[PDB]
Amino acid sequence: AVQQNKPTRSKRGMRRSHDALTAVTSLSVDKTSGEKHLRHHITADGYYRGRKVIAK
Amino acid sequence: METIAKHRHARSSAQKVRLVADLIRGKKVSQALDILTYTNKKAAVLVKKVLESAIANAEHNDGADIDDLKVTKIFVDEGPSMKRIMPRAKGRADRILKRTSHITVVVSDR
Amino acid sequence: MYAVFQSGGKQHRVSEGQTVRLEKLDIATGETVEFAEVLMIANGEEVKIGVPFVDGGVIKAEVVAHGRGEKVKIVKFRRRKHYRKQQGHRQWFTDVKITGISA
Amino acid sequence: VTGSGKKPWRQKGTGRARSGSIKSPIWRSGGVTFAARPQDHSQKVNKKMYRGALKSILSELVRQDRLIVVEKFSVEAPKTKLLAQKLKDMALEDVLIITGELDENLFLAARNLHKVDVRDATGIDPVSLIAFDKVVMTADAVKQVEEMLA
Amino acid sequence: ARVKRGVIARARHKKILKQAKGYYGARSRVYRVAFQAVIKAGQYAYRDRRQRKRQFRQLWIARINAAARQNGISYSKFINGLKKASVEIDRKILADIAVFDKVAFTALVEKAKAALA
Amino acid sequence: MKTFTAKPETVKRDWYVVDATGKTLGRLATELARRLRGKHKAEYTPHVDTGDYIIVLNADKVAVTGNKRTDKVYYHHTGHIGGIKQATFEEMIARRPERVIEIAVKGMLPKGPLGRAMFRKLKVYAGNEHNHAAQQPQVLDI
RNA sequence: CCCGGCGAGGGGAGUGAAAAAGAACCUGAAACCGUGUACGUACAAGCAGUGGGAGCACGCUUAGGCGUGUGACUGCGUACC
RNA sequence: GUGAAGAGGGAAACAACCCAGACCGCCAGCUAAGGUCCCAAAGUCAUGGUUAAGUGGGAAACGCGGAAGAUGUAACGGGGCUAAACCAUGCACCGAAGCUGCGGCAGCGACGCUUAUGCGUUGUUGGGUAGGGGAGCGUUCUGUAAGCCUGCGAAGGUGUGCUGUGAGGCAUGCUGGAGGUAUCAGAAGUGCGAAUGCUGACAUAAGUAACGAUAAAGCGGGUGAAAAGCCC
RNA sequence: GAACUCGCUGUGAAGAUGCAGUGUACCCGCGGCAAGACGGAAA
Repeated sequence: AVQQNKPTRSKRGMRRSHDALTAVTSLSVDKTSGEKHLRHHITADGYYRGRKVIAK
Repeated sequence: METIAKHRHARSSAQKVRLVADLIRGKKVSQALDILTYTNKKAAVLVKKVLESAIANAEHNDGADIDDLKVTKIFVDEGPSMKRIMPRAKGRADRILKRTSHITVVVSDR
Repeated sequence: MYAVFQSGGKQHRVSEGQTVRLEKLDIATGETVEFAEVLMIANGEEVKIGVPFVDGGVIKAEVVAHGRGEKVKIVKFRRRKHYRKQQGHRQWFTDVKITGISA
Repeated sequence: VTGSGKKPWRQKGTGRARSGSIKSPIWRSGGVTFAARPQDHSQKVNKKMYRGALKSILSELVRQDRLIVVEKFSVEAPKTKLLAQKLKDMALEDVLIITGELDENLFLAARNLHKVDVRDATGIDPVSLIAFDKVVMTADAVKQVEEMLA
Repeated sequence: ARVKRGVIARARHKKILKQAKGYYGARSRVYRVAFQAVIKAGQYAYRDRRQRKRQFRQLWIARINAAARQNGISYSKFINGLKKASVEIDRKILADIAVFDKVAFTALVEKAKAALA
Repeated sequence: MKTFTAKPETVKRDWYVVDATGKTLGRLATELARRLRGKHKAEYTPHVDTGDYIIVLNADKVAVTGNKRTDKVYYHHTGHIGGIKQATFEEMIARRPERVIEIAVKGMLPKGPLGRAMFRKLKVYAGNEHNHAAQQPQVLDI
């Protein structure tokens, strides 16, 4: 079980077509501070769903 | 008057960077850090520093109007490979190849 | 209005005013030769042929330029018998213009 | 080639090419197979062919108007301004002065002028008659070249 | 005297690679496959010049019989009609006249039927 | 002067309704497949599909000759386990009369995208009525 | 001077004729990997070429169907020693 | 006789079967074997008979039978044909690189211009392995050469255009930034596509295996831009 | 070696991914199944 020919750039490029990614597009705006984040996640400064949290 | 920001000899492979660099092509600069900041790959950390370098050159070395810039030129090239050895079974001398990177991103307002 | 004639061994369907291609002849560049050999006269009611070479038709051909055509290479190869050769050829040509057909 | 007769790899064991020595001519820094030896490149010339060739080239320099014979060509002192000033009086720059015996004044000032060369009657060469344009004989050197070729 | 080969090899391959432009990858870039690619392309370009007068003759016989069936005559009766009608017109003019003037070629078919028998 | 090559977009093709009721199968099918080629037109080009539109109506009442009602048995393989698909002629007329026409006309066309492109323009029906009467068809007497 | 980690790598200014001479430093082709633009391909079968050839894009003649790239479709064609 | 040392067309395909010896180009025409229903270029052509079985489209001795072929119809090439099969005659056509005319190049014979031999021309030849013979291209160095070009831009690299039947040459866009070298001759370490050739770089499988005994980690705090591995 | 790498009938330096004909098949992946492979090995 070993290859007998060289795979080309077309086989490799058509093989790597399913390895791409996409944008997150989940940025929500916190109503308290006016900063963006992910949905169901927290901000950097310490705000979640408009409610202030620990923020150490 | 354009802005050139490039990185030589990154601690990464030549292939995995191009999975990240194809995402931010043609996007607005102000929303590009919003994508690359919360992107989960290691290569997004380097290109965030490259892009924030280009924004800083658009502030200090350019006149004004940072917001209306668009990401136009982006391409990732491979560099030299680092050659070392690695032990295996049956005592043969296996060579290994370490990839380096060259990320040349040119951004401008027009 | 077109005309049918044979000059270089092959026939041509050439109207007036058109610059058309013919074989290499011994004609000066300031000469305007006449071809009495015609095979069809084109009008609203055409003049066909029972026998060729209508006497009433004449063709006025003028020559503007001589030269050689496009470079075409010729490759003769034989597999596994130790034989290959390559040669080129640029064929001569004449560009003529036809003005006026006597019907 | 400074090296060894040791095989770089054995015949069996590996899937490499055939190896008998590291000094193979088809390898890097190996010995040249058809390398040259120090050899003399001179070859025999017949005497009648040589002197006949001198008769052939001096039969041609008299026809090509490249042959000028003067009365007395000498110099007073070993002074190149007196030599080149005399050649300036007859407008000759690239000539070959052939004369009689060796002159202490003339031969001492010969090396600083490249286009002007002087020699003696017994040391004439056929290559000095082609690369130089005109040849200047002396009246006494006319008898010496006739007995020289003969 | 030792002479190098680096000035004649690449300049030698300039003429090959300028004729190896546009051949899908290895026949364009790799010299080993490009050499037999140019050689074999010389074979097909040599043969198809001799097949051009076959294919255009096939198109002319196709278009003369293709325009002769609207008048109710076959091809072999039309060629024999022009040959016994002393017509020296070849097949290129017959193939060209079917494009521009239809009643001219219809007059050629009727003239061929006039001197047919 | 170069040989005239026709534009595929400006091929002036027409509709032709041909009633195959009471005709020989292969002798008419050869002509119909020959007119799907476009050879009957004067402006024929071997790489430009100049075949006209041919409508075949009532193929179930075609005139069979000889013993060809029983003789022709069509066989086809589907791309599966090695059992072969047999079909007698009297059942192929009984269940799908157009498919018999598709075998002959598809067989008489060259292999390739151009041949199946000429097979697209074959419209064989079973009933007398159709929906191509709106485009002003011209019946062909043959 | 700025960003970048009191990193690495650059941007700007300046020297230098030149930094497509920046210490990996003269000239830098190919195999290899990329990015921008014109075209074609997601119903189509075979040494992948060649002959014909539709459309699209760009400079020209101040049109005269010019030239280059792309090759829908089609005839033929089973690598080298 | 052919292949070996022959290209092309037909026999579905098929070196040795049949026709037929490729100097080159041409969107000219005429032919040999083989064909004129489509695929696939040309007759659904004329006349006289046979065939009822698709025999044609695989078969002896023997009285249309004798008769059993293979992944898939698959024993005409395929559709399909009652002639579009079989026997004979006639007329045209398709049909190769065969043949002719036009355009061009080279050699060998005989002349005539007449004499360092070039031709107004003349018929003819030009498939090719092993092998022989003749005429040519380019690179390094040297005499030519203290000559030519050149910082108004040398070698090298990289494209277009022109030209030569050829290896080549010519000028020019850009990079480069300092040497190259006309013609005539000589001296070769002289022309790469392979020798499981050698030295450096680079793809390929491909971001696939694997990340090292199966003693197992969890949590808080401090520096640091960033801590599952490190400081407590 | 290059691949834009399907299956059947026959041909064939002798069981064809490449030849003549026919048939199927949107493009590209992913994970297994090891029948095809001159891959170790079983005469």
